[PDB]
Amino acid sequence: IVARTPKKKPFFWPEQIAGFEHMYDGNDDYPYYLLNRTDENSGDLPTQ
Amino acid sequence: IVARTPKKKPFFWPEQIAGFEHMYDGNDDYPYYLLNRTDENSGDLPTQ
Amino acid sequence: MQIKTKGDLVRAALRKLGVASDATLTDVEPQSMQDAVDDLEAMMAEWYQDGKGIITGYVFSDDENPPAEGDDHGLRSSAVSAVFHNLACRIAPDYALEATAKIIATAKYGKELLYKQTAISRAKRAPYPSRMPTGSGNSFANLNEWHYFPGEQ
Amino acid sequence: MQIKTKGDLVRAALRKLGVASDATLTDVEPQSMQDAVDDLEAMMAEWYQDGKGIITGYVFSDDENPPAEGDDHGLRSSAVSAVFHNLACRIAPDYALEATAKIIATAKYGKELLYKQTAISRAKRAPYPSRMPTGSGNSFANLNEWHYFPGEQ
Amino acid sequence: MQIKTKGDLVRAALRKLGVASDATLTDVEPQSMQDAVDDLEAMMAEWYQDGKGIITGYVFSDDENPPAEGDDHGLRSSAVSAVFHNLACRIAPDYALEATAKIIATAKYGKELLYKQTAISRAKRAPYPSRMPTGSGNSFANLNEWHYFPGEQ
Amino acid sequence: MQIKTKGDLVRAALRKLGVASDATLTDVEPQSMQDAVDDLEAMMAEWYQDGKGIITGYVFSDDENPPAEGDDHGLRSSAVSAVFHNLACRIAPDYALEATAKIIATAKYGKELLYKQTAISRAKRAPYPSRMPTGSGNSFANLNEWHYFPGEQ
Amino acid sequence: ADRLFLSATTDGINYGREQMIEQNEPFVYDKRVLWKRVGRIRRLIGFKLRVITKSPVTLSGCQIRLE
Repeated sequence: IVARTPKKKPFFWPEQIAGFEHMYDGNDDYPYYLLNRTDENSGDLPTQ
Repeated sequence: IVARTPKKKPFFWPEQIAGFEHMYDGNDDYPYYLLNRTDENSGDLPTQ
Repeated sequence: MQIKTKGDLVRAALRKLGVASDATLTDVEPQSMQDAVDDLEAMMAEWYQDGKGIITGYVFSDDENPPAEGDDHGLRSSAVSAVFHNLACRIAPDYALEATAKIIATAKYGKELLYKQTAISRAKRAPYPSRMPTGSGNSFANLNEWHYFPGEQ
Repeated sequence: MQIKTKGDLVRAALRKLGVASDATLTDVEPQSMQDAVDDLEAMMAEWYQDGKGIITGYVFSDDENPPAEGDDHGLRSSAVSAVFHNLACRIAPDYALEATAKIIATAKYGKELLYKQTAISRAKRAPYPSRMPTGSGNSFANLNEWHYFPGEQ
Repeated sequence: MQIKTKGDLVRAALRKLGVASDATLTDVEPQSMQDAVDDLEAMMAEWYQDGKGIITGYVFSDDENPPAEGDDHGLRSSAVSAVFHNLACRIAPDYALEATAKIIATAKYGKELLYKQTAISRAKRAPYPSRMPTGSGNSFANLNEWHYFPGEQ
Repeated sequence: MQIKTKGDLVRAALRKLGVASDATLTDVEPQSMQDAVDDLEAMMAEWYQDGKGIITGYVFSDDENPPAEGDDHGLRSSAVSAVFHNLACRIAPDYALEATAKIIATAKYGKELLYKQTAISRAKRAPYPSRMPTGSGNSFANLNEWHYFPGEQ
Repeated sequence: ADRLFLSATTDGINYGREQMIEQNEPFVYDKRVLWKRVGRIRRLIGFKLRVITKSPVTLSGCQIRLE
């Protein structure tokens, strides 16, 4: 159970982090995390 | 787990902090944190 | 910027409202221009309330020059898009027209953009209180008998 | 790119609004084009905020050259799809029209993409505070009498 | 794929919108084709963002070839069903038509599957920090005086 | 299965929409059939995503044989009821029709049943990590000096 | 395949550009004659339907989508 169980990591949509993909790898060089908001067809569905 | 895990930092939209970007780096020079409110197309979506 | 004169601001506001433009064949009547420029001067006083308000480059006419429409305004190139939008939002009550939601949103954005820089510049931290010692690590103000902070004075 | 000039931006906005294009029987009078390009210049001046706001390749006309429609704009190819959409959204109150929801969504997406790169580039972390010692593990800055961090300065 | 040319994309988008097809007896007018291909090129510029954005096989015309309608596009077979659906969604405001909800859902699906592979490929984990010791179990990097990880460099 | 060819799929979709069938007095012109089969090919190439998406027996036309409508498809008998339902759902925007809710539900069910078997077959568990000892109970891999698991490699 | 010229007036005296649309084909019995975009009208508008042919011309019913 200790060995083969997956660890704890967030569940992201592929487009909630469309950009900013080098911020969530753990480099610890930025003061905050960023998430984009708007969409082309739908208005503003992605959320925090 | 201790080493490679990302630290704890807030989730911001790129335009909730359109300006005021030198306030969140940790300089500790301003008495409060600021967030802009209005948007050109949407009414007042950015929040506190 | 081609919007140097106050008359240009009035004409832009009227065109945005749809009252008098070239996209609509109507033409501007002088008394409408006079009323709009008077209202514009009134509105831009309530914003810079003697300095303690929104600070923007603007010259208030002393009325020494009788025609106040032709004289220049000191508005910086960024505040123009806010001033005439707010003017157009304000004028519509004069007629029975109501400003469109897009104009209202643009006026909100313009005013916020106008005040954000002053808000950043005016956010200053107060000095140390009077009864706060300076620790033994300074080693110079401590040797100069100036042990405590001066205060807010 | 076929949208090299500012007049191309204005005509693209007008086509998107449906007012006039190349295949339409009636066309818009040049003074309205002048008003639209003036509005474009004002809107672009409001986003820049003089270096602090949205940064994109854009050259403001000089006035020594008479026609501001003809001169080219330094917009990169990616910003075009946002700039004329926003221009078309802003021109709608000039006429009696109202922009379709698709145009509003496209303008939102375009502005977000305009500012995302600058937001990434401006997210920097401040240096160490002045009263922060450097530990005994550096072994070189510790031996050069420089025990404490310099400061934000 | 029989949709090799950009004109095929334009005709497919127009047929989806119901403007010009053979299920309706109307025919494509050339200026509509030119406007739609310009819109296609502008929209595909924004998505790419010079790489930082969606990466799909696409060749941007340098305009050395005068007619951009006839030249080929490098789109892979999977992205075709998304590109012209998005193009048909964007063209509708040019006329007074509005896209059907099915077209919007198909465009959403197409863009999601356009970006999913790049999202998978770009999810990489950062290396060990600079001040991370390598344990005594490595037994080779420990004997090579290589005690600590290089860092992110 | 009597739905062997791609043209059979197109005709089944058209019958399901009610546009044209065998018992109708007006029929569809062949160019619309060509457009529909091209649309079917595009849709089916977006579900496959090059072996990484929905996997079903299907052969793409090589374009060497002129008519892609006449040649056979490798769809198994179970996937037919999903493919032409989805094709009919996608075709309706081409005309002025809108797909009935029953067709939408059937397409949803068909796609779910299409992907469930591959979802079962692709749910595999990763091997043991690199730094995992094999306990003293194996008694053979422990005696072969192979104490630790090899790794994902 | 004879063509048709149409134009619009804003003042009701002089006409604008002439657009060429084919309105007849020698042996096609079913076809549509239409123009997809006419654009904004500022105050008033009126149309014209010049045709130059040596074959019978029949036109019946002009409809425009006003908005």
